[PDB]
Amino acid sequence: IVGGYTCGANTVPYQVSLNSGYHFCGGSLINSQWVVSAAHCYKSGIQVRLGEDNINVVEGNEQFISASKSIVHPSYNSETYNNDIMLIKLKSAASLNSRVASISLPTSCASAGTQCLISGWGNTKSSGTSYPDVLKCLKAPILSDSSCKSASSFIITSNMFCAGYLEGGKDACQGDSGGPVVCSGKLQGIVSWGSGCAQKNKPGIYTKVCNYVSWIKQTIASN
Ligand SMILES: CC(C)(C)OC[C@@H](NS(=O)(=O)Cc1ccccc1)C(=O)NCC(=O)NCc1ccc(C(=N)N)cc1
Ligand SMILES: [Ca+2]
Repeated sequence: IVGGYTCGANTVPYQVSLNSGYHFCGGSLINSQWVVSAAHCYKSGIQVRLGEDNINVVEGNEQFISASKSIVHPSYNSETYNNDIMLIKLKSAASLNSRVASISLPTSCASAGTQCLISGWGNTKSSGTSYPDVLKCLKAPILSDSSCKSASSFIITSNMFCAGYLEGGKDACQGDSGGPVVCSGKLQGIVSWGSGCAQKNKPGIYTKVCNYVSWIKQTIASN
């Protein structure tokens, strides 16, 4: 997260870190057994880490749980990142508490201008690299597709939205991949892609979660 702030320990209790020897992606706890992340975060040997603040120190509120199944969306396109969403089933149920909590899925999509909270342990610099050990947060509005497309020249599919600031300075970044965009208490976005970080006219692009709720529900019912 570039141009954000230190969240405070366990203030984003649905935020998970995916670990394969090191933190490599975020994710969001959606019930005691399931995490939503980005399809581009898929790999074998994922351990889900819940209740994290400092990812390098055991502070006492963590739960580390192996993935039993990973399910990349059937239509994920790794060339364009269309349908950039994956479900991870935990080997055992998380013990839900004030620091390890689920976030609700949307009933309806969010409109342009809606303010959201984006979080993660990704790079905090627009130029060069520094990786924070504690969770960082950013407030950002959803942008209209038309303003986003005209400013950036990006192709925005129906399954993507832009959020952030066209003036630059505030954005998600590498290492925030898979993490939540929460708006009015609903998981509306997943950190997906962009061009650099926090650059003028290059806002962040997010998987449009509301389009996937039927898939998520059916998948959970059958797995
Ligand atoms: C067109 C597509 C195949 C999707 O790839 C575009 C690619 N853009 S990039 O400019 O390579 C992403 C990047 C940004 C900073 C350092 C290194 C890489 C990209 O974003 N690749 C995936 C990726 O790196 N995702 C992480 C990410 C998270 C947030 C942001 C952001 N909001 N600015 C950008 C990339
Ligand atoms: Ca920790």
